[PDB]
Amino acid sequence: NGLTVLPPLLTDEMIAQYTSALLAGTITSGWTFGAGAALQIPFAMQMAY
Amino acid sequence: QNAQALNTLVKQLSSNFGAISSVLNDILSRLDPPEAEVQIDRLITGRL
Amino acid sequence: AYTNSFTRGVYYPDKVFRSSVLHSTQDLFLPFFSNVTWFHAIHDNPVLPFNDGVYFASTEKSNIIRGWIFGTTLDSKTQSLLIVNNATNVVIKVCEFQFCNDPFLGVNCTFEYVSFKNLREFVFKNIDGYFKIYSKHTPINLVRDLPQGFSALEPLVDLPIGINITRFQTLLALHAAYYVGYLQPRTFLLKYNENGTITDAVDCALDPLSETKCTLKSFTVEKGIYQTSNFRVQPTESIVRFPNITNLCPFGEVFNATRFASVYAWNRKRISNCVADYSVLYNSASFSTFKCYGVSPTKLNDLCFTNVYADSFVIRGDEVRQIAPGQTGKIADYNYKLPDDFTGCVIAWNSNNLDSKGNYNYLYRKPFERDIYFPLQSYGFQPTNVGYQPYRVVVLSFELLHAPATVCGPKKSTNLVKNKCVNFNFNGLTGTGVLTESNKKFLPFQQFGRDIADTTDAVRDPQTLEILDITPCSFGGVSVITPGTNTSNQVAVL
Amino acid sequence: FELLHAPATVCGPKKSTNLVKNKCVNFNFNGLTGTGVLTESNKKFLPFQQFGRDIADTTDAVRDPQTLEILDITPCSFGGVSVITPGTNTSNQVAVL
Ligand SMILES: *[C@@H]1O[C@H](CO)[C@@H](O)[C@H](O)[C@H]1NC(C)=O
Ligand SMILES: *[C@@H]1O[C@H](CO)[C@@H](O)[C@H](O)[C@H]1NC(C)=O
Ligand SMILES: *[C@@H]1O[C@H](CO)[C@@H](O)[C@H](O)[C@H]1NC(C)=O
Ligand SMILES: *[C@@H]1O[C@H](CO)[C@@H](O)[C@H](O)[C@H]1NC(C)=O
Ligand SMILES: *[C@@H]1O[C@H](CO)[C@@H](O)[C@H](O)[C@H]1NC(C)=O
Ligand SMILES: *[C@@H]1O[C@H](CO)[C@@H](O)[C@H](O)[C@H]1NC(C)=O
Ligand SMILES: *[C@@H]1O[C@H](CO)[C@@H](O)[C@H](O)[C@H]1NC(C)=O
Ligand SMILES: *[C@@H]1O[C@H](CO)[C@@H](O)[C@H](O)[C@H]1NC(C)=O
Repeated sequence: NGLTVLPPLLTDEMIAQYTSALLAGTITSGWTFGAGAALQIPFAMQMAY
Repeated sequence: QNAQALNTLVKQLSSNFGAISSVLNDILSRLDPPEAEVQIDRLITGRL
Repeated sequence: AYTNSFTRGVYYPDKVFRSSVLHSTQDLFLPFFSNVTWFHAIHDNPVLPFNDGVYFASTEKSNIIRGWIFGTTLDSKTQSLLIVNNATNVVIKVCEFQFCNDPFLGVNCTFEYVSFKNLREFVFKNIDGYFKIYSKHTPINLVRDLPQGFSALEPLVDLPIGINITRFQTLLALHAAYYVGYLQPRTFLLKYNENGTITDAVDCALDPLSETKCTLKSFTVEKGIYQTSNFRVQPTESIVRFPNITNLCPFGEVFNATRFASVYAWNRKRISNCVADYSVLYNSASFSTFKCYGVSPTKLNDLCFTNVYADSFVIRGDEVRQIAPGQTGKIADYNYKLPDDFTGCVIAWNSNNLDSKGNYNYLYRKPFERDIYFPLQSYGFQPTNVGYQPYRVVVLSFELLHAPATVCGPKKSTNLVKNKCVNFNFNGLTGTGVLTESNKKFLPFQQFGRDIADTTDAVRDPQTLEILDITPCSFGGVSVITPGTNTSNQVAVL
Repeated sequence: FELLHAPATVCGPKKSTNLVKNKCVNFNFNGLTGTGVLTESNKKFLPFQQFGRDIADTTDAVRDPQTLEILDITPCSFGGVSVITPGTNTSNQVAVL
């Protein structure tokens, strides 16, 4: 009837890559990747903070 | 909710809105322009 | 020889003043960068088609081109518009002129008027009998071809000649090339400046960036992706299908009957399994009235029915008006009632020269009810009685419900083409799409299938009982990917 | 009858009046009516143009049919009117904007 659906710009694969990056950052650098550079930290120490 | 919104929109095409028929081609194949236009305006108003 | 029209052949479309506005208009303009035929006048005055209209242009150094002839045969057999400019006097005539075998100028009339270095552009169009002339004269410095550029033409003359123009010819002064370009219904965007002079233009159907300028109402386009249009595939040929029946419907047995029934006991004849030619009944001058409430009488030839019924009886002349949906009265309410949603036509004629004598055989008393101090009354019809004369009325009730059609009019079928986009007509039901083989098991009584939108999903071919699926031909949004117009005029299309 | 907005050649039986500039008047130009202030203008109508139009398709300017000069039409002054008031439980005095 003229009704169509457009695709999203970011495909499910691309979203998965972003959540992967955010997760990898969270695990290996804590919050430092949010503020600036991802600064590696032993996970147990990250938890201490 | 989005599926329901689209299904509702499509189903509205079956409505007459006061016209002799919801089918546009059936109006055009049966009435001359001076009369067909009236029936079509009823469908346009409803569909718009 | 041909040349490039460029951006020439735009005119001020109306006597409405505008300024500093990007206004848009639809009129018969020359399409931008299309070809125009190039004629020469050296060491060439053929008759050209006029089509829907003409841009004309010429280049001069010595005023060789002095006139035009417009008509169909240009030979004194029809009226032909003649325009001639000799020295300082413009002459316009529309006489049935006898033109030469090869008209030139050496160095029953309905109208008369009397008043390279130079480019003289003109536009000729012939709308509802009005010959509209726009033109512009401008200095040039170019011999080889039409100068490239833009400047719009004012309207100068509008002649109510009423002449059917299909061909035209020019007139040359012999001891100056000219161009002929066909106008088309192309929408434009026009840049009116501060003075109100159109200083730039964008043909809508030129190219996808021009569609983008038409969509944004702007001569400048920003970097992005713009939904300028919807691409839809067109059909190739039409497909017409009807049951291959050659029997003709017995209308003569209804309309030319020896005797009509009384209105209290009206007859109802079934018409089926036949070809119904309604042109005979409609074109016949014998009817006093032929009023349709259902469908228009000229559509009856294409359209067809599951059944048609003819309700035949005699009434008094002034009561003809009561046989209609929505009417009330002593006949409409008491002896012959139609549905207020009645579909069909009421046909009647007087029988003053047939039933009248006095003739006392005609008696009168829910929709389509036959109701077989009394309620019963009758007429004595005499030839000396207009509103008191007898009328023979036949009401044709048509059932258009989507079901197998037994009554289909005189239209020949065509062959059916599968897997191609086609304009189809199945028993009067029309639409556009791709007809394919299907696995939809219609039950024997089913003729049409439907979708959620109440549109046709599939049909049963009326000649060969197989089911065809109807899928609309591929379509979708166009979009134009473009950088800044300043960056580039190049574009890409999705 | 051709009623397209263009110079009129056949006009109905009706006497003209004098034209008054820079005042709010009820005008009628060749059958085209409206209300507004008629002023002198610098709008260069082309010889074939009789009426000008705005975005709303309303008349912007007209050519006087007796004397071929262009008059701008500016609708007569208008605006919303607001009443500034302390509650009526304090005072019935108001100011008008
Ligand atoms: C114009 O003519 C040329 C040949 O000179 C041809 O190649 C071109 O396709 C033609 N264009 C149109 C739009 O007819
Ligand atoms: C132009 O042609 C007309 C006849 O149509 C003729 O009477 C007239 O003398 C010619 N030229 C001039 C300059 O008068
Ligand atoms: C003028 O028109 C009439 C038709 O009304 C026709 O009979 C007559 O022959 C025409 N005159 C000439 C000179 O052809
Ligand atoms: C308008 O006309 C004037 C001359 O009267 C000219 O100087 C100007 O460049 C033109 N273009 C405009 C301002 O639209
Ligand atoms: C009735 O008979 C006339 C000839 O007198 C004929 O022209 C007409 O078509 C017939 N009507 C029908 C419905 O066949
Ligand atoms: C169409 O013609 C065929 C013969 O080719 C015949 O068998 C078929 O029954 C006809 N269809 C109808 C609906 O009359
Ligand atoms: C109106 O009258 C004047 C004389 O006062 C005349 O010059 C002018 O041409 C007339 N206008 C029209 C449109 O006839
Ligand atoms: C408003 O007016 C009423 C009298 O009708 C009075 O009783 C009340 O106290 C007043 N309230 C205020 C806030 O002025």
